[PDB]
Amino acid sequence: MITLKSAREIEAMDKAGDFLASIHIGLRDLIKPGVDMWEVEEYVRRRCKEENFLPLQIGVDGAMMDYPYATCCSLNDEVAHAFPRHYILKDGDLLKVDMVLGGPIAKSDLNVSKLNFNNVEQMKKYTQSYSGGLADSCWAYAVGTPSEEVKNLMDITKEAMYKGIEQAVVGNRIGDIGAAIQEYAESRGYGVVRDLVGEPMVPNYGIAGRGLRLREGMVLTIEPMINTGDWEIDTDMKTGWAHKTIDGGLSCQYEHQFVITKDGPVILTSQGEEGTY
Amino acid sequence: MITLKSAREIEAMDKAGDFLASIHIGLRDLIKPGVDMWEVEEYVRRRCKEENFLPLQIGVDGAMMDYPYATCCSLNDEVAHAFPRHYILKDGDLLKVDMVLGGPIAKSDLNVSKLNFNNVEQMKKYTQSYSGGLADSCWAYAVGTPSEEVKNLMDITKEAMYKGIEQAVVGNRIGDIGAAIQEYAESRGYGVVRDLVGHGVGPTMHEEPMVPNYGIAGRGLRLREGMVLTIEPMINTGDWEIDTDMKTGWAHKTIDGGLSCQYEHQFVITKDGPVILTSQGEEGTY
Repeated sequence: MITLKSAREIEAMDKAGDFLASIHIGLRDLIKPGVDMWEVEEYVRRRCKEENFLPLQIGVDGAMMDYPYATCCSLNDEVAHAFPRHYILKDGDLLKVDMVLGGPIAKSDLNVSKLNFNNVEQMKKYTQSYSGGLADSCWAYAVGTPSEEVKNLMDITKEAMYKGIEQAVVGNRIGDIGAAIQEYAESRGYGVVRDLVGEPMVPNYGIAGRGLRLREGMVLTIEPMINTGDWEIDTDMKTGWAHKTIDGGLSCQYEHQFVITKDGPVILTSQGEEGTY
Repeated sequence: MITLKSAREIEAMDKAGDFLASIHIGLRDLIKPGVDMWEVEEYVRRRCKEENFLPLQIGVDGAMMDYPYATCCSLNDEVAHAFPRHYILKDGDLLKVDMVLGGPIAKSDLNVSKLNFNNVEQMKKYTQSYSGGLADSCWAYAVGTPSEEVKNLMDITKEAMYKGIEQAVVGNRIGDIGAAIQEYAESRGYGVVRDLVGHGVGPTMHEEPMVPNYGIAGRGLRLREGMVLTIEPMINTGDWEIDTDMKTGWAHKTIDGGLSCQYEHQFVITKDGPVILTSQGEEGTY
């Protein structure tokens, strides 16, 4: 939804962005060679129960089925929306952890959840009835030590993302972002995903000076999906969720949420110093 | 903005779409071989004056320059946002006419405006101010008798769009629409454009939502009753890649020199299904 947010709904979000940010920070100490990808789900699982946040990915619809996990764990050639699973990570692996968390909410009647060991394992929609403030935010991680293949892939996806941001300046068109993102990644061989066309969201591609003019108070998210070479994407036939690349290439993806603001864009989902993680 | 609406707010658009449709029908007679394309503008200009309807595309902001015309007269291998101009229409040319018009609007000083002469050649930005309700809708035209290559191009886009509409039923997602649009055209090795959704087409516009003509059958807003959306497939023979004019910064053109075509409607998400707000007949027939 495009219509602007009042400063409290903004504040709301930075605090969920605070939280989100911290899971990502806990994750560094955990995404390593030999560990069961599944520890990722459990960590967010665990940390949601401790500080009373909702994993709002649990219960969302699908042609096939609703989304079972709190987390999406897209590994390597998996682009996005893959599941977390029993899998021992490897040195060299590239792993992406998207999630959307809502809170922090207190506790009370059949309205305000205590939210502990209700069965995160099962198909309850307190979730689709929204938890006030939230944040999607995917962040990528090289498990162990990465090929140059990877290191490079990741840097571009990253700077690409932050270059989009750079253009998120008041009095300017969304066109000017996707444009920017497009150019950067695309001017190095890397192909950008289009088939997912990314609460509102900006696409990673477009003709510059050719979109919605940006206002103060809009909160947007930038979610670059870049591939080695080629950009076409599958949709898991069996679950209608996971997306792998088509040419076998790798895909990376970084993602924040910001506010348009005289003085320029301001990030809510920041894990500290930008470009240093 | 991608929210819901009012009930009379819906109304305004149908009434504002009643008018744009009428133009489009008017044009059927107009668009013959031997006719100067510029007529399409002057005509539209003309009818915009006779009822108070502002042509909102004039003054919409842009880089190299603001859009200066009531219409876009895209032509053959031009896919979108090309100017009307003096071109004398060869038999077999494929011409796509896009417009945005707001109103109708009553008259006078500080209570609703008069519109005979603003000089429609000026820096006339009343246009950039919610000018009541309105309607965007491109439509495609064959000048004279159209090749087989063209006949199909026009027919496949026309249908693909209506196939999109079919999906716009309360409780589907936007994905479902764009997917099925994508599929239909792509199944005859037609190309579908992606490089521009102006995501929300605030280009040649102000604010209104835009479903994209490609996607996955999940990845978008589940669509509730009361949403009003436009839909507009640019299709190409062959390549979906697109120019953008360097001199003026508007006109988009197929990369390989193929032909492109575009149709467009808007509609409300009612609970009978979707009710098309910009109709100029019974559907499939025009």
